[PDB]
Amino acid sequence: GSHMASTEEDRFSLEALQTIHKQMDDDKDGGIEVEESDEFIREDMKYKDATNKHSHLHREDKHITIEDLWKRWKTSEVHNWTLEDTLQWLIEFVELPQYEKNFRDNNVKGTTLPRIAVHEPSFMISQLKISDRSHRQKLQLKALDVVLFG
Ligand SMILES: [Ca+2]
Repeated sequence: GSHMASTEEDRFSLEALQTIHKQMDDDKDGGIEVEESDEFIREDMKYKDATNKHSHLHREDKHITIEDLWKRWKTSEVHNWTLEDTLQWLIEFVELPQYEKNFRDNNVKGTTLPRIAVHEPSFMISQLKISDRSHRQKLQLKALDVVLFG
């Protein structure tokens, strides 16, 4: 295809970011318009945050470009989280201490957070005994959360 997934890392990271960017910047015009962003926040993020998500990030920096997400999260703690950070955030904000050991030990460190996949296969799923609903939903929405909130 024209769009060609080069490496699995970009498939996870670039495509995750491309997908969320497309969901907010529908036109991917290179600027997530705060009003565009609002629509994706209104449900997917709504499970946690609705107006504050944009008020914190898009407080000024509204129009976020596809590349901007990359640098944004690159310069955000989410991507810098190690195995201890990731898991502490998991039980603290996810409340799933029954799988923290699996993730941590299988070696999860700020990885599956920007490497979850909404439509494609995720990363955490391989690193958990079962690619079950609770696992995917917990991390998909919470990773979506930490990525898009930063
Ligand atoms: Ca747009």
